Amino acid sequence: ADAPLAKASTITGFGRGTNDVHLTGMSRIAQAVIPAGTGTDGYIVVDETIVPELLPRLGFAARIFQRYAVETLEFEIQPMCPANTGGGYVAGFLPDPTDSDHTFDAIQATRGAVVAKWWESRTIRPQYARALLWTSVGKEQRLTSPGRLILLCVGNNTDVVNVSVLCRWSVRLSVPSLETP
Amino acid sequence: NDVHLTGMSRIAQAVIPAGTGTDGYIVVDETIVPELLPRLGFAARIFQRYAVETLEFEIQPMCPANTGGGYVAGFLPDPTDSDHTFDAIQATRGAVVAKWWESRTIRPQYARALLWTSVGKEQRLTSPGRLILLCVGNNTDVVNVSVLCRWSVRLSVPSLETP
Amino acid sequence: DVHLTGMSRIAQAVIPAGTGTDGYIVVDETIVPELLPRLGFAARIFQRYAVETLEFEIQPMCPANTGGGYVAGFLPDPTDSDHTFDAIQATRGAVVAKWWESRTIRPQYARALLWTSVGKEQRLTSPGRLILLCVGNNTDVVNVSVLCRWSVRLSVPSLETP
Amino acid sequence: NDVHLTGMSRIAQAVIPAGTGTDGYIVVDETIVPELLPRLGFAARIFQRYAVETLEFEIQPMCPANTGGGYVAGFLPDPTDSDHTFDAIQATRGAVVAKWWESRTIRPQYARALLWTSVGKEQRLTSPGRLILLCVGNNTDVVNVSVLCRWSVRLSVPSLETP
Amino acid sequence: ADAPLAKASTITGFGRGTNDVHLTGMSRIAQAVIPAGTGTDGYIVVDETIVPELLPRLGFAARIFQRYAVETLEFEIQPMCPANTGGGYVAGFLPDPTDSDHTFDAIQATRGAVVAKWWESRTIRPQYARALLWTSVGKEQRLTSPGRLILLCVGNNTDVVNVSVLCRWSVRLSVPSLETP
Repeated sequence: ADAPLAKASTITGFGRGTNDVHLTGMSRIAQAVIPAGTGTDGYIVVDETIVPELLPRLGFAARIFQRYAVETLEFEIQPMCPANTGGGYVAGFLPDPTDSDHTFDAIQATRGAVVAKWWESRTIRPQYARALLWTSVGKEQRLTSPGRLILLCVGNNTDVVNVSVLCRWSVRLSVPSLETP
Repeated sequence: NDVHLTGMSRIAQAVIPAGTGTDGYIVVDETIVPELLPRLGFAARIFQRYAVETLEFEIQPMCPANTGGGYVAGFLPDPTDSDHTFDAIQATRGAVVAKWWESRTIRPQYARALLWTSVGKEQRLTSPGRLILLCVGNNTDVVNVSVLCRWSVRLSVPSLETP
Repeated sequence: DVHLTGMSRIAQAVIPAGTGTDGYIVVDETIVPELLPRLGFAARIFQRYAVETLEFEIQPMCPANTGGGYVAGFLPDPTDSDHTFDAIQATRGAVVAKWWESRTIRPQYARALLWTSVGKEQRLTSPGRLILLCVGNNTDVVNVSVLCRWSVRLSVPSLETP
Repeated sequence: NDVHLTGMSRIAQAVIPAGTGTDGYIVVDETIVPELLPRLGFAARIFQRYAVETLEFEIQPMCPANTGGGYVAGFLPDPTDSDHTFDAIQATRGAVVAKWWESRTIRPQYARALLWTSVGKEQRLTSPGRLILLCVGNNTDVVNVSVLCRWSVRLSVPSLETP
Repeated sequence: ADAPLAKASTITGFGRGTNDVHLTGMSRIAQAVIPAGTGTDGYIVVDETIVPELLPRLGFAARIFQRYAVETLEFEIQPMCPANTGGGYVAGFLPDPTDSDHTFDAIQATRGAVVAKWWESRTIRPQYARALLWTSVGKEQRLTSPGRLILLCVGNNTDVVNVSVLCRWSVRLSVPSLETP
């Protein structure tokens, strides 16, 4: 063949990244310790929203993709103390990522909330939002985090309690990009 | 020529007084080199190249039932010199977590390559990973954990070291 | 993908009388592709070599009135600190003879797949060492000249400039 | 014993300023000896006798499309010292001719005998022909031609030269 | 269609000459005359190599092609004198194009050598090299000529003899070129 002024660019597959992944696992959320005597009713033990940062393997993989949709999400409380404590706790899951629910009556009211003594561990099967959210931060909180975990004591514990809440997540990140945190 | 050993052996043992051991306190962080296993330590002073077939761990802690803290353990197949946290042990396959009176079983995901026994300039060819056992609670009384192993390996290529 | 064979001298040393007591290391050189003169011009082509057979000879040269002796072996650790008698004796394919006696080493190689160029880790570029040390006390001037008998299957073509 | 090499390698490269290179101007005339091919040059320093199985050439010239001269090339299986003209290259089998921006492919007719590598008193036993690339036009701008090769050979009878 | 910077050269069949020819014929090689009395035993009458120059139609057609391979090659001696001569000759064909074989014993020894009186003509069916040679000259002679014809007298002839050797050749020139002699 003959010779033109400029041959066309033969970049064939450009911007054809992967689309759909499924990440699962289990990772803790937070952990605290309470001395004896402290921790009457209504004392907030842990209140941390489920942003993708607190799940550590997801937060290194949501810096690629744009949108995620939580398929299954369950929680395990696991306090650690012998059976001579005798206080208690209440655990729940509130799908508002707002900043004012600190009472026993709000947490007991939600779907799939548990209450037990400090020597017993329970399991939360919550009522999550099942929508399709965003990953990066913005002005509005209701599009980037599917709720909060609130755990607070209900009695007056005798010895030192030691709770360590966990999280069993599964998610379907999609729409590839890359941001800067 | 070619052998097939089994065994069961102490890796390490540590003791923790009361007050010590908040979350993230490393109790034992040691690589799986042949110098730590006792019966393989005498047998890898003979041969040169081994390849692990099956390898499993048990934690076996020993404390009264009024302790009320806990531990986490795992197996990281990077034998680097920097993973001291909870979240690196969270990610791995075959990790365990329980209270201080309870024994659990680590079923790891090893490399199944073919390694060396002696030391060298590169670390990745002489040890198929690390065991990390770190306390997650804040214990009440003195515990005494004693981690075990269960190793099966197929040593070959005869030589003799001078350590 | 080729297959090369040949035979090549590795090294040579001469030892006067009195010098060369027991444990005096006569020669110690790794099996790097630079030392074999036909393979040194053929490792400059390809990238990966995997040895099939590798045998040695010792062929020392002295009159029959010297009466010392030697020991020879093959260590598949290309490390940089091995100066002893016991590790050479206990390997597979080790020999012991007099300085006018010639033997033949049939060692236990690695049969892995290595790299030709030099690098930071020595365990992927040279599948062994050859250590030779005296065991008696020499009387006359000896002259050792070790050999090699290699066979290898170079592949994945390139061109280095060492 | 017996090998079979392939490859692809630069034979030669020349540069021509403007004004130079009328018809019949020899750009490159070099015999196909093992000293010119790079990868075979290291491999024919080992063995003694080779025999070419397939051997092809490409011209690959590099100039802007405003040059407007041209070249001719060929392959003469006499490795003599006198063929410097257009008409000897005309006769041969597998010759090419194009303008300076166009690459063409020489598919020659070689000897398929069994040759030697080193030098000798007779020239016909050590090189299976010559490549001749000579300009046929009278070019406008600076060209830069870079002829390639594509050799496949079956070296045998091991030795070692001292060049 | 549209107009580029330069249209490609449409030289289609370039360097596609003829490949295989078969030339035959008959042509003399050399001719001599011997006076009476001269020509004892061992006197060389004719010793000329079979280079393609001495065959005249082949030498004008081997200046094109590179390589030739002699398929059939026979010789005829044809002396010319009456039956009152009474000497003799010996003819042969030596596939060395060297330069030292001058005796009766070397010529009689080869395959297809003849010996007869001067009034009788014979025919040589020789043992040629049947290889594939070159046409142009070079340093080594053994690749460019398939042997020599040597004819020498064996008796002491009485009258003037007159021999005229010939050559029936057939050849398959190939691999086209053109040289300068």
